[PDB]
Amino acid sequence: MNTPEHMTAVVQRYVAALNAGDLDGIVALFADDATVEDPVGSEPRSGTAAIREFYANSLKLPLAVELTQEVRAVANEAAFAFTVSFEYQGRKTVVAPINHFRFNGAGKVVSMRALFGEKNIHAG
Amino acid sequence: MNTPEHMTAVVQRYVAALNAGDLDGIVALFADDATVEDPVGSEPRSGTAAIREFYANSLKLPLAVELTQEVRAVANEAAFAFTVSFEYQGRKTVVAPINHFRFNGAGKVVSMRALFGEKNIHAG
Ligand SMILES: C[C@]12CCc3c(ccc4cc(O)ccc34)[C@@H]1CCC2=O
Repeated sequence: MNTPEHMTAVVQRYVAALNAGDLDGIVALFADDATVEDPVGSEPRSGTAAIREFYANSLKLPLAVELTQEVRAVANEAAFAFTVSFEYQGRKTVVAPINHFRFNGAGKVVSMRALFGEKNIHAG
Repeated sequence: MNTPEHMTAVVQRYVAALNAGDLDGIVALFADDATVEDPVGSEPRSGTAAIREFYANSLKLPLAVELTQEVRAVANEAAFAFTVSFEYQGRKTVVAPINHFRFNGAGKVVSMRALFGEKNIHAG
């Protein structure tokens, strides 16, 4: 089993990598055969190449990312509440999802699902 | 598809029924083939009898439950952050999970998962 300390560390790294625009740092969190379903209900990207391209695209504009509550971490999974903030053509948006990671025995994320809908997207 | 509004309203009803100690009210939100997995990593309870038992056990102590952020809801799924507090023999415990619901086409919950570990529990 993964430790809750390791899984919580991974969540914090993930948030810091997004704030820094650190693409390699984000990708290095995932297993080679991971999948990302973001948002939930959308079609999953799987494998390093699709996931790296997903994140490269998610970084086109500067992001401000905050963890907004403690991480929940048990068995081999973690879930966390956060906000992502960005501005485009002078319009500020704040998206507030809850994401879920499942981790493999080597402590990499094999699965991320990002749960948020239109209700969870707000103005500056 | 379920509307986010209907899922959101169900999360609220769930929370209100736990506060009221209203067992029938909680169990009326689930499909008769629903599963509950709580804690995540434990063995999923399946079907109306096991679901009603899980809840009747939870309700042996009065619970104070409150959502602590907006509900996230999309496709046929919702996730929510909250606290549940209870007290037994002057010892008070506060737990802060993140739960996840999936809903069927009738608008009933077909799966709940409560994600939290020891680090999300505070007893004193
Ligand atoms: C199960 C639960 C989430 C976690 C939880 C509840 C009640 C008592 C608890 C006691 C614990 O030591 C740890 C977790 C819980 C809630 C009752 C309804 C619900 O969703």
